[PDB]
Amino acid sequence: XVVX
Amino acid sequence: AASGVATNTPTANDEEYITPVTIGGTTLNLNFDTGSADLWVFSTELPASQQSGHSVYNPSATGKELSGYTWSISYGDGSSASGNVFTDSVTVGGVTAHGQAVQAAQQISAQFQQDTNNDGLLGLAFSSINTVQPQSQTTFFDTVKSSLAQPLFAVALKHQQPGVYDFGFIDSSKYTGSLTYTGVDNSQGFWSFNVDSYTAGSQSGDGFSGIADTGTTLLLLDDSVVSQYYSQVSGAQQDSNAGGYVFDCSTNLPDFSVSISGYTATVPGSLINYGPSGDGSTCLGGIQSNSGIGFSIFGDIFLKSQYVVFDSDGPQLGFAPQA
Ligand SMILES: *[C@H]1O[C@H](CO)[C@@H](O)[C@H](O)[C@@H]1O
Ligand SMILES: *[C@@H]1OC[C@H](O)[C@@H](O)[C@@H]1O
Repeated sequence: XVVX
Repeated sequence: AASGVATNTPTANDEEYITPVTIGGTTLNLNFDTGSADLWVFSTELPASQQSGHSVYNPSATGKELSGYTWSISYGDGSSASGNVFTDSVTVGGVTAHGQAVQAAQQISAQFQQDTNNDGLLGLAFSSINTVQPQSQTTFFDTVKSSLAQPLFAVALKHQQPGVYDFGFIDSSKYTGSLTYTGVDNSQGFWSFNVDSYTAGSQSGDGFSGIADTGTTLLLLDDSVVSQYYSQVSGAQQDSNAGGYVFDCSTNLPDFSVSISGYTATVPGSLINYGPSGDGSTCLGGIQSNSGIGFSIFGDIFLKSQYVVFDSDGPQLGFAPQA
């Protein structure tokens, strides 16, 4: 997997 | 003065790190994210079917509603969530924030609906980017910082082992040597810093800026750097099924380092092997493209090698190799  | 330690635990392949947080008496497993400033949780206002497999917050039990306030956020991977807001007591590692804004989810995108490992996010970026309207709210850290012994938090994320979030104090037993500090530019609400140069195995290049982000799984760099790195990995190829460059699991990977205010932060090649691509028999690389955004994302792959201090005084970031 994720990319906040 | 207050201080506390919250223990984090990585999910499969260290895709994310979760930590328990008690809200109005109910404990939820949240993903602490230094890349956003919203504390949002799965709630009873979501469809019952979406509440399944999660610990959820019931605002009516203990929250104080902020009439007419809403929130809406969109993340870098395309996921999003929105809802309403309540204030409640929030406890992390024994540190309690009274009247902390809790963003109850009313809608969540499929990425969140499929992830049963977490019950929401606790944002740790600067409060300037909190999405609450009409008036933004402070992050848990900003809410309690004046009460901590020191206005900082520190983190040690590990590979398939429990780590910690230290609030209000630095645990010197978590790193080797002394910390090196660098200035932070919080103009865009991130913990952004500059690197003076990088070394990708046998190639070195000029500097750039990036953000320290516990909420991003990989180390996302410019395509030029990714190319340079994988040009040195025998047989590396992009696999859209896996999400980027993959290679034979047995491959010897070069190390990656950045020079920060004179300190060399090195990510050993072994930490760059993220895990099974889940596309046959290759492994996914911990280094992938930042899609052309103009700055790098120092995600978990990078963080697993250091103990990092997020200090609101400056602000600044301190780094040292993990012990
Ligand atoms: C963190 O620091 C506080 C303030 O020194 C202590 O009271 C606490 O036990 C922990 O060491
Ligand atoms: C999580 O909480 C406190 C401790 O420091 C840690 O060891 C534990 O697993």
